[PDB]
Amino acid sequence: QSVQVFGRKKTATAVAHCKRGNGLIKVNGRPLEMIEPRTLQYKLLEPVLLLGKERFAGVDIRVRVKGGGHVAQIYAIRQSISKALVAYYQKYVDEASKKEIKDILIQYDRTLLVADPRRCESKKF
Amino acid sequence: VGPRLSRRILQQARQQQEELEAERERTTRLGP
Amino acid sequence: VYHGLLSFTVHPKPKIRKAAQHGVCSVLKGHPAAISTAKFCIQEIEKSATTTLHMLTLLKDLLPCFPEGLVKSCSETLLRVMTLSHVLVTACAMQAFHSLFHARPGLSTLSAELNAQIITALYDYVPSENDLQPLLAWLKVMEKAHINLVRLQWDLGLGHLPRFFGTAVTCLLSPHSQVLTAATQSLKEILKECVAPHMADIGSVTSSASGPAQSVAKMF
RNA sequence: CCACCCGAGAUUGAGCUAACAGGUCUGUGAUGCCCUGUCCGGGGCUGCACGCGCGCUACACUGACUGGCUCAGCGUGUCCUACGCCGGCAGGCGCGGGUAACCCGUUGAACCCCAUUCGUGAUGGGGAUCGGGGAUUGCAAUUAUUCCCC
Repeated sequence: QSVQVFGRKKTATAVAHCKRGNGLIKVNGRPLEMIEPRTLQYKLLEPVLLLGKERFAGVDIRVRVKGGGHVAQIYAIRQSISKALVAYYQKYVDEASKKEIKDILIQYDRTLLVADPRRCESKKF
Repeated sequence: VGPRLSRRILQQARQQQEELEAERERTTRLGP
Repeated sequence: VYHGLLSFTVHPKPKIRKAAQHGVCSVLKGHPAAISTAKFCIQEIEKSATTTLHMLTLLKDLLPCFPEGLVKSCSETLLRVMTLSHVLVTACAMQAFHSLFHARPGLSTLSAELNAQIITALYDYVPSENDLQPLLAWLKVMEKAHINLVRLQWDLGLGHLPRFFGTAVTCLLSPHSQVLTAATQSLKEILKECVAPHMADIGSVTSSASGPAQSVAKMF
């Protein structure tokens, strides 16, 4: 059993696949804890810290990320992992955990589940 | 989403599906 | 005398070459001399690069009037030059396959087992996904080969159809509109001419079919 | 569109070619008016005391240098270019793809991020202006076309 969700930012897109596993997190085939900017490392790590590593202990995810810049890619990744876990605990796990987890994410940060629809404006002749 | 970003997302998800499904010379003679 | 007429095809002047080619085609189509000219074409290909297209034009114009073993050897040599990545030889020899399967040859020229083998061998190229010059010819010759296989032996043709239908459905994801229309037209032609009239013979298909009904269920 | 039933009528009578502010074309007025250059060579096209304005680069430590790491989009292309070889660099040679969501191109961009040197110094900030040499586009680079090294 597996799900596939996406998150976005200005142009950065992240596609996350969520399968039964043991708690290893892959983004572009690379581990979560080695993505280049360390100054935003906790911004990458907020869903795990808010939910605990025990909720991730029976699942694995792989995220392919394309577009954007460094920061936009990080935000798309965190939206992708949050939406992937919400979709998985909605589809194959009971709904009460999905609702309480969704409440935790949305009280901490709306952009963990709702896309920011801001993009560059066009210039007209 | 809109055309361009959704197109990129769709092709990206398709490539992820194929790389999940992923994990000799041409038939030079007709009869064995 | 036939050898003397045949030897001037590879002559570099177009007026000499075209006249020799048309004369050989008129002699064969107007046969005990087919084996000799087929062996001459095979040896001329194996010797050689621009003359390759010339006796490939000979092969395109002369494949139906050949014996079965010489057809098999010619197709083996043709797939040998398919091992090269040159584009013009690929397009011309796909045109040769089109002329071979379009004429609907008899059992003496082409057998059903040979058709099944050449169908299974042609699956290895499928140029990439979106080339649209050789993919059109590849779909067209595979369509004609499947039509000829169904015409020879219908149950084997329907058995081999689901793989081609799956590849056509996959090829419908190409961004080109022309290849999509061509795949739709090819599958429609196979459904109308090769699938429809045999359904009284096949009968009703359920989820536990065995014979050609299971193949129909698979391509559905 | 055709034919037909019903229906009085499923079409019977009146009025309306025209138009050229787009024009064109060798004609008509003893038509009104005002008068009686080309090719060629060379140079200059801001040459600079100054006044008034757009801009680019900086006056550094929230920075410069060296190395490492890792992410775009709108477009364009028979001049865009992959790749191989030579040179330290500009560049040179050969061999392929692309009239294109097919090839450049999974456009391996820069800021940014991570380590090194620097230490308040008109200084490793800043690059103007010059001296020497090489290369490239052109018929032709002098009054520096453009690029590279010191």
